[PDB]
Amino acid sequence: QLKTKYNDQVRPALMQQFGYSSVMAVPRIEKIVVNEGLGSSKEDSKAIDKAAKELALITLQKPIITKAKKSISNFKLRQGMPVGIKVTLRGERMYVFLEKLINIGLPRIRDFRGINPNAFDGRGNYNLGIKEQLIFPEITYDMVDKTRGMDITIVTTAKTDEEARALLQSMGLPFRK
Amino acid sequence: RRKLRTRRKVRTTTAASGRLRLSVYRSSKHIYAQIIDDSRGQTLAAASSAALKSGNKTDTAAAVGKALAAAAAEKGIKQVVFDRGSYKYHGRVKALADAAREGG
Amino acid sequence: KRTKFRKQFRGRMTGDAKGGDYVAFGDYGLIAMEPAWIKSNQIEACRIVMSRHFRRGGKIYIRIFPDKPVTKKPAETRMGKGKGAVEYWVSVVKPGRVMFEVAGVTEEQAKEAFRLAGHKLPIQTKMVKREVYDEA
Amino acid sequence: MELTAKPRTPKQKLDESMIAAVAYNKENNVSFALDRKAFDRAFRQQSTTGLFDITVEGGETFPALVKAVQMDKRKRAPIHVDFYMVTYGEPVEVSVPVHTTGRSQGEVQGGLVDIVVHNLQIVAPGPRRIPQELVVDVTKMNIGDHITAGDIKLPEGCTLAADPELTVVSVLPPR
Amino acid sequence: AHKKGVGSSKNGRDSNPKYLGVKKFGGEVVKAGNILVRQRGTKFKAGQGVGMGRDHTLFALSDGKVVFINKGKGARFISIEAAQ
RNA sequence: CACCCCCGUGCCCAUAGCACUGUGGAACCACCCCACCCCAUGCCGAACUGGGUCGUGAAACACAGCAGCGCCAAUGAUACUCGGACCGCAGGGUCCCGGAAAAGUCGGUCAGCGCGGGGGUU
RNA sequence: UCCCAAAAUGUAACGGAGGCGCCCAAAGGUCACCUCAAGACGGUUGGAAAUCGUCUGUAGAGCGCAAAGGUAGAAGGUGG
Ligand SMILES: [Mg+2]
Ligand SMILES: [Mg+2]
Ligand SMILES: [Mg+2]
Ligand SMILES: [Mg+2]
Repeated sequence: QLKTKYNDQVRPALMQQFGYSSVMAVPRIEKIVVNEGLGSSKEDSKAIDKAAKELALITLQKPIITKAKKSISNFKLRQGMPVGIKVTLRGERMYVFLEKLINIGLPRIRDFRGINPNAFDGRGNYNLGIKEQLIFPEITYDMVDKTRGMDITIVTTAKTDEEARALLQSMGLPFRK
Repeated sequence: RRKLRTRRKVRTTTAASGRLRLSVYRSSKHIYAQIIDDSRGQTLAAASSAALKSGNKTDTAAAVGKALAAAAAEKGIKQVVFDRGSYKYHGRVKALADAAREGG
Repeated sequence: KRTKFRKQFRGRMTGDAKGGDYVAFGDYGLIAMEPAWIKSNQIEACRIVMSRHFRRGGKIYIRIFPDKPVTKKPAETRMGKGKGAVEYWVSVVKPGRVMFEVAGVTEEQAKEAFRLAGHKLPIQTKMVKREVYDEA
Repeated sequence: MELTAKPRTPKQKLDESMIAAVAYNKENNVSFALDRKAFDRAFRQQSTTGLFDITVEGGETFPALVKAVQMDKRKRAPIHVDFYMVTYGEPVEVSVPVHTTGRSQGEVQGGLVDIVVHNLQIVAPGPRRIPQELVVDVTKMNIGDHITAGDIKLPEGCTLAADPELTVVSVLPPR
Repeated sequence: AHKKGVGSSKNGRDSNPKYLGVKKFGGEVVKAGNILVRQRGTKFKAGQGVGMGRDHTLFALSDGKVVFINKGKGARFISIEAAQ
């Protein structure tokens, strides 16, 4: 259930593409997340439930309601009010969910076509802007509530995006060529 | 990060005290259960686990604590103070602790 | 002219120049030689006159902005407190200071663009030229 | 410039037309006091990019450079001067004025060219051969032509301390 | 009544009696109890042998000689280098 | 203080800080590994924490170079002023006598000083 | 509480500005731990800010209200 090819396909193939004075120094995958900034436009002390319950059955983890920065800008804004959600993955659960995505997530996406190239976190880290959650190997409309979306963060010791991109894809990743 | 050791260290009073402080570098498995006197940047006793360990390093825990309390004795010390660090008074450290907190 | 926003009032005191360079923004400049209050309408009276003389170029620098509110008599009385936040705005000038300095136009075609401007000033000035090299 | 005295007390000069400078480098920062008139006629030309003869009373010619002059306000007259003795192969950094030549193609056109920065400073001058001026092309310049440091031809060697893309002269529009 | 404000805005009456400062300067033979410094924030921090009132004040715990220490500003300290 | 370096803890607390560059590994450090439960992250043993290699030195760290930036910062002359003595209707200003800046310039430096434990000089 | 007040304190005016007549079972005692504003790049209803993420970051934020001093080795932010 992964990691060998992780090192292998990546690490080796890397030096066998790169030249790392170490095995440690090679870019890796620190953590994958899921921000659930719902509400605000939808004040549903009801829908908040849709989130976690779900997010949790899709990442296998209880997330945090990343409440309002206490920001109360002109428009609908206020003190610290539940608005979004944080769900940090790293390692096992990271990889366990991760693989799903690389296998069933995107692959199982009607209208799917791959993923934009253009470097993101020039910090060698990738950013993943997801949407319609109607492409999950765990999401069910015939046992849910309404229907939403979500964003997932790619964290990697990837120094440069050069090395990032590589790793990124080696472990598995769709690029729209 | 460094807030923690400075929080503990600071709260740990210096001269107003009179007492002595006992450090500990148990972040690694190379502790030092050091003992220093207020003013003069002088370490009196001290009982790490450097001279071997017989395999124990998280294990030699109380060995060094007991190796220390015992130590001071050959200086005769009644009052001391636990200037631990980031280390949140748990196990490996409570070792040197209880250990010395009686070995003396 | 009049500042854009601020506190609202002030006071009064004096002592020789402090931040009035010399050459900068041009070759020719006009310098004030006496402690005074320069009315904002006394600057326009200067700029505007200077413009006319210059059929183009605008190389006129007015570097003495009105950072000051003065007050006045609501008519007479004296039994009330602070008065007239709005009489007018002035810009305390001190000797050696540089209010004006044209640019591009002939000496003479400048020794006149000032002369005039002088005639509407409460203080005596004198035109300066170059050799101004302190900080830059 | 035969400066002769050099004491903390200037009564003997303040009344008698005599400026009062100081010179140095890192060795000797000899107290000083030169003559009004002379310096007065002097610095005009060589300005700060001109080393001159400093034979102090007794005769000891020395090489320096006009570093910083602080004159009286109210009275255009100068009061104090700093002479930073020349060097041999490296002084520090110097202030060199920008100049124009030949009518610009913006002048007759309809506007006037403006010199955003009169005197310009470049990194490392070069003692013995330090540009006592700096003529620059302007002609080309039309209605909005800005010239910078990355342009001005330098005198074989000299490097520009002033940031490149910094406009030294532009031809300002009309009115 | 009417239809305006209560009191005329833009006034100037009143201010406050106020105090603060330094009660005991450097070299003064302080004493047990003596107050040496009244301040608002932590202008001077309770050095060695000085207590610290709830109002950031400072006082002596024992007797001895008043002592001042200014480390590049920001942090100040009053101490007591007793004679005895 | 035999020579060195390493780890911990001080004084000092930017002329002891940054950055850019190079050096170090299996003594020490760290990363790294697993971690059901001790104890734990309002989700994540990331951090706290428990049990330990290998591998690495890449990162973090230590050290060393460097001064491009920081920080330090003269002298000279000036601002200002205690004291004395004058001017101008006034705004303001002056002489003699001491004190004497700030900014900038010269130049200065990338510390220095302790205690203790460890491991080396095959 | 600021300024006036003339670098100790104090010091007037129908001088210049502004707040109080409360509030908090916890916004307290103590014991643990975290640390800010903000910009930039990259990311979903979003698209101006705001949520997530990654760099910079004497703190340019915060501190129940008015201001001042003060403060991150916390008086800033959670829990027993
Ligand atoms: Mg400075
Ligand atoms: Mg005197
Ligand atoms: Mg006097
Ligand atoms: Mg004098």
